[PDB]
Amino acid sequence: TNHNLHITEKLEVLAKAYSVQGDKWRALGYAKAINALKSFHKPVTSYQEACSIPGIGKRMAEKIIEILESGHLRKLDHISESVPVLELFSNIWGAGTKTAQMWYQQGFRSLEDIRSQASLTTQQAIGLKHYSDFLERMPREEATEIEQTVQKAAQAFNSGLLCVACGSYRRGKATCGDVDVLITHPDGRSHRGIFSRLLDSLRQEGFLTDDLVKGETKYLGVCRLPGPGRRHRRLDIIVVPYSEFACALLYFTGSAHFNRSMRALAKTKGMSLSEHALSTRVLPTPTEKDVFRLLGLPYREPAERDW
DNA sequence: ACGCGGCA
DNA sequence: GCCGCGTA
Ligand SMILES: [Cl-]
Ligand code: NA
Repeated sequence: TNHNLHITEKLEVLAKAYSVQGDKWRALGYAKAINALKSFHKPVTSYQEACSIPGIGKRMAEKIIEILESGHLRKLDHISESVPVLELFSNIWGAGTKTAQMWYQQGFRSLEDIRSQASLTTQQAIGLKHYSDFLERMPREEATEIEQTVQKAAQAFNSGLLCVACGSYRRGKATCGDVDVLITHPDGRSHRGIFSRLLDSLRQEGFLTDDLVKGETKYLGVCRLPGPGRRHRRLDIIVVPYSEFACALLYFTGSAHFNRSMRALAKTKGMSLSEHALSTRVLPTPTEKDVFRLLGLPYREPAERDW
């Protein structure tokens, strides 16, 4: 339980503003401190203990000691007027901060403005068409139906395939922003070929409505369950050889903050961690537990990675 | 890391 | 062919 909601509320505001403004790493820094605040065992009540928490130095320790002494944050009044429109535009999938600054400085202010005068990549037109659906999280039971759809379409090509939905679904959340389905085969062999066929099969059945990125082993697209009343949902499908299954599981389960900290830890031990492998030369990792072992870390259930 | 898409 | 952008 967050004992410091008194301030994290105020700070996610600034964090989000820097984010849509394209100050990636300022926002990163703030996000990292917020997470420390959420998890610190008690409410913080002094400047000595501010800087105590890793992730808070001078500039951050202040705003905590300002909100505590003042009940407010001065910089929140000095937040650019454009920020809400920047957030609107970068909530379009395929449009980032640089694209949203452009459309802003071209004079656009509304989504109708974008549908009218703005030039859009294919992905951004899909993103804008599904704007509202894509900001809506799905119950995890809908995610299950999406996983099962992919799993059954795949298992008809080969029954031995492992298919696992990752993300916050795997971390136990009651709602999910999107679905990532990870596929492998234990025989180390049969994962080859079926990616093309499976996407067709799913396209042929009307399950896939829109393609966003067609990679060789990784697909990003849009799906919708059968029948009426349903929303388009972001779906990724990833096919991996069996020896990469553990690192793939760990990466696509996340969370993203958890992935960043693990990569950092791996770096401080002469290693690097990707969705593919734990490396120096690839260190074999048959299960997620082994990745944890090598980094000198206690295993952590998916629900415990929900950083 | 890597698809996407501009490059008049 | 290159390289910025966006997302993962
Ligand atoms: Cl989005
Ligand atoms: Na976006």
